[PDB]
Amino acid sequence: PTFNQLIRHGREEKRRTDRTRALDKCPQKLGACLRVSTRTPKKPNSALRKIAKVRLSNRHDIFAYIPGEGHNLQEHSQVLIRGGRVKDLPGVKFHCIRGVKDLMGIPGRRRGRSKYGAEKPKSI
Amino acid sequence: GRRILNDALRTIVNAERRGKASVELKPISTVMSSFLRIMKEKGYIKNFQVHDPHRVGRITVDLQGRVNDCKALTYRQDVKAKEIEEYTERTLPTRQWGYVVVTTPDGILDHEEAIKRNVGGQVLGFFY
RNA sequence: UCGGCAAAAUGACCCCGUAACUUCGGGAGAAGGGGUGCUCUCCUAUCUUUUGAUUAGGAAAGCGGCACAUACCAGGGGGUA
RNA sequence: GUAAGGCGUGGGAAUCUGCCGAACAGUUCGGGCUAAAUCCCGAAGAAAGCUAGAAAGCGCUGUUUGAUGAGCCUGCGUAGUAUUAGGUAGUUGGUUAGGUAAAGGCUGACCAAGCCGAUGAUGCUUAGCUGGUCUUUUCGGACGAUCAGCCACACCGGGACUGAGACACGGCCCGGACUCCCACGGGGGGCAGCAGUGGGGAAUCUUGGACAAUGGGCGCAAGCCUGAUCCAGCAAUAUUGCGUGAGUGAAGAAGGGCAAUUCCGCUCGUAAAGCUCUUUCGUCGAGUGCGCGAUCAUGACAUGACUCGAGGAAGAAGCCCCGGCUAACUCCGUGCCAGCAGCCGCGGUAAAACGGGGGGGGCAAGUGUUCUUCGGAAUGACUAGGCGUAAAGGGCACGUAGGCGGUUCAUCGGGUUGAAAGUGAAAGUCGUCAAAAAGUGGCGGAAUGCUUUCGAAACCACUGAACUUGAGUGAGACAGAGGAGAGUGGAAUUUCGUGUGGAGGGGUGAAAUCUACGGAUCUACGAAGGAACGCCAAAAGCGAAGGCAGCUCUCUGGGUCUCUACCGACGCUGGUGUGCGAAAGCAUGGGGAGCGAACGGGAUUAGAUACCCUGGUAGUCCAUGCCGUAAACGAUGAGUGUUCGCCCUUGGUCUAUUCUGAUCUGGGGCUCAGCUAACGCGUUAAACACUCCGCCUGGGGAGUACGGUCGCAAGACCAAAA
RNA sequence: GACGCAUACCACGGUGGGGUCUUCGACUGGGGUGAAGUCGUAACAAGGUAGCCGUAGGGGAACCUGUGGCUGGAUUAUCC
Ligand SMILES: [K+]
Ligand SMILES: [K+]
Ligand SMILES: [K+]
Ligand SMILES: [K+]
Ligand SMILES: [K+]
Ligand SMILES: [K+]
Ligand SMILES: [K+]
Ligand SMILES: [K+]
Ligand SMILES: [K+]
Ligand SMILES: [K+]
Ligand SMILES: [K+]
Ligand SMILES: [K+]
Ligand SMILES: [K+]
Ligand SMILES: [Mg+2]
Ligand SMILES: [Mg+2]
Ligand SMILES: [Mg+2]
Ligand SMILES: [Mg+2]
Ligand SMILES: [Mg+2]
Ligand SMILES: [Mg+2]
Ligand SMILES: [Mg+2]
Ligand SMILES: [Mg+2]
Ligand SMILES: [Mg+2]
Ligand SMILES: [Mg+2]
Ligand SMILES: [Mg+2]
Ligand SMILES: [Mg+2]
Ligand SMILES: [Mg+2]
Ligand SMILES: [Mg+2]
Ligand SMILES: [Mg+2]
Ligand SMILES: [Mg+2]
Ligand SMILES: [Mg+2]
Ligand SMILES: [Mg+2]
Ligand SMILES: [Mg+2]
Ligand SMILES: [Mg+2]
Ligand SMILES: [Mg+2]
Ligand SMILES: [Mg+2]
Ligand SMILES: [Mg+2]
Ligand SMILES: [Mg+2]
Ligand SMILES: [Mg+2]
Ligand SMILES: [Mg+2]
Ligand SMILES: [Mg+2]
Ligand SMILES: [Mg+2]
Ligand SMILES: [Mg+2]
Ligand SMILES: [Mg+2]
Ligand SMILES: [Mg+2]
Ligand SMILES: [Mg+2]
Ligand SMILES: [Mg+2]
Ligand SMILES: [Mg+2]
Ligand SMILES: [Mg+2]
Ligand SMILES: [Mg+2]
Ligand SMILES: [Mg+2]
Ligand SMILES: [Mg+2]
Ligand SMILES: [Mg+2]
Ligand SMILES: [Mg+2]
Ligand SMILES: [Mg+2]
Ligand SMILES: [Mg+2]
Ligand SMILES: [Mg+2]
Ligand SMILES: [Mg+2]
Ligand SMILES: [Mg+2]
Ligand SMILES: [Mg+2]
Ligand SMILES: [Mg+2]
Ligand SMILES: [Mg+2]
Ligand SMILES: [Mg+2]
Ligand SMILES: [Mg+2]
Ligand SMILES: [Mg+2]
Ligand SMILES: [Mg+2]
Ligand SMILES: [Mg+2]
Repeated sequence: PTFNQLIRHGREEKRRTDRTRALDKCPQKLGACLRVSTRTPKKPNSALRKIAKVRLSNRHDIFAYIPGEGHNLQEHSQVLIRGGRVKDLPGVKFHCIRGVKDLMGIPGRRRGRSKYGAEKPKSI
Repeated sequence: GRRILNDALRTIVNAERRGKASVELKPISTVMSSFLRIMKEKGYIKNFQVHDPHRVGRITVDLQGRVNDCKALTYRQDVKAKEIEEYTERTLPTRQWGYVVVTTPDGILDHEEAIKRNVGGQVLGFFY
């Protein structure tokens, strides 16, 4: 535009939608599991991904992924929820944090194990 | 008179890139001839003649093949004498060669002379 | 009670305020509110045929009562098929 | 809470100001509170006395002042939203009274109808503002938490009193909600002070010590207060800090991993252990303390620090990663499962990508993950981008505001510019030194600004006199499907009539419906009617665009050329607005040949709501209104200046030297350059520059939803989000 | 100084409209995505009837048809 046009009507910003609107600009949110289930991935991937329907403390209903192999979650279990989507599964935009609240860590995990709540094995 | 000054400087640039020997400028002004005197002093043009400056003025310019670009500002730009050097740093594309022409209360001067005389004013334009 | 049938209520003038919708005419007195008697004193006018005091309207200060359209007369209103 | 009664910055006049500094004058007499007074009242002139314990020392009062604060006003600067266009009625102004310390519609009365608003009032939403913090080659963006300056508030609303100062966080009165006692009549309370507790939350600390220092209140002091502060406690929350050793060491030990099972087979690995040295940090034991913070004196910190001694490598290394982006590879297990994933992608029997072993890489008392900000992102482009074919030129104009726009001479001093003065708080950023060893300070610079004074006079603005090159007129020549009105012409189609004539015509890929012996098609002449105007004729012409075609006449808009004519910058663009605007469609009345949505029939086909055939309504035409949209396209906004040529052509003029040149004017083809992602554009640019407007910011959702305006409707315009 | 249950102003409270938002709602739409189902074959080649724009009508459904416009279609040694 001309300089006079920019004086009259400036420049707006780019419009981009929020990724995790339900976290409400918090790093984590506590929740309680409503339904623990599995979901199949979008093609070309094929598995049975363990997810959980979680109602958050601000009364938002989200789908969160349960990472790792095996979990102890049931209905009405407390889970701490962090951001981060799962690319196989549309509509799943969050993760459950292992080793906090009801979701236990994974013993026997040895590598990358602070992302799975696993302690350091004591040397004997 | 900013529009006719830019018209004349662009006419000079365009016939310069055609490899011509001379141009005719019309309409002219005293600001235009002072800009051309500064250009002649720095060697960018060879010579210029003013014809009938008080009735219907036209200017003949002699060309040498030495100027890349002459521009007149089309907007008001104030500069202080302590501000001239950083403006010239930001305005010349090479930041080394070329001159900024300023209208001062001491007259129309190039930027180095205006720094030396410690006088500010309005930027007319530049050439390099 | 078949059903507010009948009754009760509203009701006048002046001022404020008036919605949905509309064929832009309406709806509309929508709805909802306030004042109203008398005495004195000013102001205005009554196009005063007894013009230096009489009527109408308005301000302002008072007076009495439960009550000032005191009797008589005199719309109930709104929403929706 | 507050979007301007606030804040930042600079000013002003119509005010007050306890304590503090400095002058001058006074400090007299009665009464009242059970008793008195520096308490209250009265008289003069305003007051108030205490102390010979504080006797010329305090205190008070009045008048002049300095200083410091406070109140009031004001210029400039300081959000989003028009899918919010009108708002105001003490409102805007005047007069006169009142009120205030003080100007003032601050408000009573009277008078006028003003005031604010497209340069965005009012409505709605959000928000304390600043110094500054983080990021960033300058600009910007986000933030306004700590700390300091200003403002606002103190459970929620409303008030005033006292006072120099408050409409007062830990004061008073009233109303409200909540709450604690109550002997039941009634009372009491307000942590958004410091600690602390419930609650909410992913998440944020001790119910600590001392007034030693600094600051503050009271007191003549001595002192007394001070959860201001100072200092300890908790928390890897942050910080370019320090440490976890320094050497040596081959039985290359054991053990682990890999291996034609290569060179001690390769590697963990000189790694460990062992041996020698040093003990920072932390640990333990002592000793001086006018070491130091503090001095006349006073030390919470301080169970510290400092100094000395004991001791023994002793007490101190993880986290992420190793397919590519990206530094770092092998074995086993699994077998599109389990799982991984920032992106691209991995896993379906030899997976460097999943999980474990072994090895390795990066950082390191941290390191990853999530959230949030800036950068990379020139990905909202001022710096520094675009719109022919990728997102994006408004269908086209006219014009309001606004923006932008020729020459000379003279004047002036508002902008501009030079210097001086004032201001720009401190802290922070930058420079430098010293200090310190994860810590501090001084002096500068910067603070790009505003006010005042005095210079300058080129530019912008303003004033005056002039100029003619841009715009506009006139005179004289022209061209034109420019527009509107009124007349008129012929060909052809259809229908009808009359002669002659007799068998089909029409139509298809092939057929059939249809039409024809009531005589068609065909042939001659005639009649009626509507619509469109062949040839000319087209890369021609005209119009702003949409558009405009037979001919005549009337009325009329614009354009071109020439001039030793006038006039004198009157110009360009154009938000909001206004107008014009194919076709289809709508309303009323006409008209209706041909064509033809819908529809009927005949066919094709698996079906055929089509394509083909045959009938054919609205419509297509006229008059008057509405609508306001098109691939309304050159998919190219309007304008101005400049840039090598060649070939044509429209309409003029001049020169001609018998056939052409020159110069304007539009319209085309080609091209040197230059430009372009490429195709291509190229004096009618998409070239070299500029002015002004419109528009774009990944795809889909979507030109959809909602709302407003407009329309008789059909719909149109502005136009999202999940 | 009272003081008057004297006027004014005024909070709370009552009441009627506006402006601007918001909870819930029988039912009825739209959009996005998907393995594979049903019906057809609309577009891309002249895509089998060139395609597309505005507008109008018609149809299970893509779509078809008129009308004006566009080329962002292919094919095809100008002739008084
Ligand atoms: K995972
Ligand atoms: K301040
Ligand atoms: K309050
Ligand atoms: K103290
Ligand atoms: K951490
Ligand atoms: K050690
Ligand atoms: K114009
Ligand atoms: K033309
Ligand atoms: K014209
Ligand atoms: K012509
Ligand atoms: K070409
Ligand atoms: K041009
Ligand atoms: K169509
Ligand atoms: Mg009943
Ligand atoms: Mg009745
Ligand atoms: Mg009755
Ligand atoms: Mg009367
Ligand atoms: Mg606004
Ligand atoms: Mg707030
Ligand atoms: Mg701010
Ligand atoms: Mg509270
Ligand atoms: Mg006091
Ligand atoms: Mg007082
Ligand atoms: Mg308190
Ligand atoms: Mg507290
Ligand atoms: Mg909690
Ligand atoms: Mg002190
Ligand atoms: Mg003292
Ligand atoms: Mg304390
Ligand atoms: Mg460190
Ligand atoms: Mg030590
Ligand atoms: Mg010790
Ligand atoms: Mg000491
Ligand atoms: Mg300590
Ligand atoms: Mg690599
Ligand atoms: Mg394998
Ligand atoms: Mg990897
Ligand atoms: Mg792995
Ligand atoms: Mg940027
Ligand atoms: Mg950058
Ligand atoms: Mg730019
Ligand atoms: Mg771009
Ligand atoms: Mg452009
Ligand atoms: Mg256009
Ligand atoms: Mg367009
Ligand atoms: Mg001059
Ligand atoms: Mg000046
Ligand atoms: Mg400073
Ligand atoms: Mg410092
Ligand atoms: Mg320093
Ligand atoms: Mg039409
Ligand atoms: Mg008709
Ligand atoms: Mg049929
Ligand atoms: Mg047909
Ligand atoms: Mg027909
Ligand atoms: Mg359009
Ligand atoms: Mg067209
Ligand atoms: Mg000619
Ligand atoms: Mg030409
Ligand atoms: Mg381009
Ligand atoms: Mg335009
Ligand atoms: Mg539309
Ligand atoms: Mg609508
Ligand atoms: Mg088709
Ligand atoms: Mg097809
Ligand atoms: Mg096609």
